[PDB]
Amino acid sequence: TAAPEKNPVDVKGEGNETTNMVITWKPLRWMDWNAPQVQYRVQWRPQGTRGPWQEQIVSDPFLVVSNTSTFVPYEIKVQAVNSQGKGPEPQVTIGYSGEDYPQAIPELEGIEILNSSAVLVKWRPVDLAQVKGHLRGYNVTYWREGSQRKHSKRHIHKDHVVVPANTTSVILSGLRPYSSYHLEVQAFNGRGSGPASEFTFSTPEG
Ligand SMILES: *[C@@H]1O[C@H](CO)[C@@H](O)[C@H](O)[C@H]1NC(C)=O
Ligand SMILES: *[C@@H]1O[C@H](CO)[C@@H](O)[C@H](O)[C@H]1NC(C)=O
Ligand SMILES: *[C@@H]1O[C@H](CO)[C@@H](O)[C@H](O)[C@H]1NC(C)=O
Ligand SMILES: *[C@@H]1O[C@H](CO)[C@@H](O)[C@H](O)[C@H]1NC(C)=O
Ligand SMILES: *[C@@H]1O[C@H](CO)[C@@H](O)[C@H](O)[C@H]1NC(C)=O
Repeated sequence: TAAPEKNPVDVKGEGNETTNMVITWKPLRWMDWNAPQVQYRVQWRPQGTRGPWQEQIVSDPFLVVSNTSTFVPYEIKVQAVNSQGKGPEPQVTIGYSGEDYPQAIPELEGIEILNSSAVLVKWRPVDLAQVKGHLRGYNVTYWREGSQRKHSKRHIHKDHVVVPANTTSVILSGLRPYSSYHLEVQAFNGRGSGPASEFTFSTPEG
């Protein structure tokens, strides 16, 4: 019997609620314990504030951190410990509290009319500090004038395009010539989508 051989890997820090941050790691292989029982030394503090480290020694491979702010980064260290001592100093990982709906509305750059049937919608990248999460993509919902209206579960179908978070334009084809479209653009993360910006445009006679 001796100190633990290695510290855990696969440290992660992600909450399911904007008031918590679940921390997790990979339980150590028993060959790495060097004793018949092993605990995990878990130190954490926000990144930015850098006060004292909060600390807690639990035996399960996870620790629920509560009473947090919405989506804020924490420094995280996990260190195996037993009767004989501690493992090497842990390596520092970063992890965030829960995600929340986005505050950023997307600002227009220009809407370029290509055909009687296609248009290139170009918005600006959103301020990440307003996303309150990991920016996952952008959400572009467009619909036609809407003249007929005889159905419900699927009336005047509002089509939409999903693009990654690092493309700041999209082409929208398949349009009807000489029509009026509305248009909404949203950022989204894991939680949800932010408020939509509103725009209209018109297709040529074709
Ligand atoms: C969040 O995850 C923890 C497990 O770490 C669980 O106990 C809790 O019930 C979860 N809450 C929600 C709302 O999913
Ligand atoms: C909860 O968190 C706030 C800061 O986020 C802190 O000021 C307050 O004292 C905390 N309370 C407890 C019981 O941890
Ligand atoms: C409409 O414009 C798009 C631009 O991407 C192009 O793919 C398509 O060929 C055009 N259609 C016609 C009929 O010009
Ligand atoms: C916005 O995207 C979300 C998920 O990405 C989903 O509710 C939907 O596809 C989009 N919104 C609309 C109104 O289509
Ligand atoms: C999008 O770009 C940012 C920085 O510009 C980057 O950190 C992020 O990982 C990118 N998204 C994906 C899915 O790789």
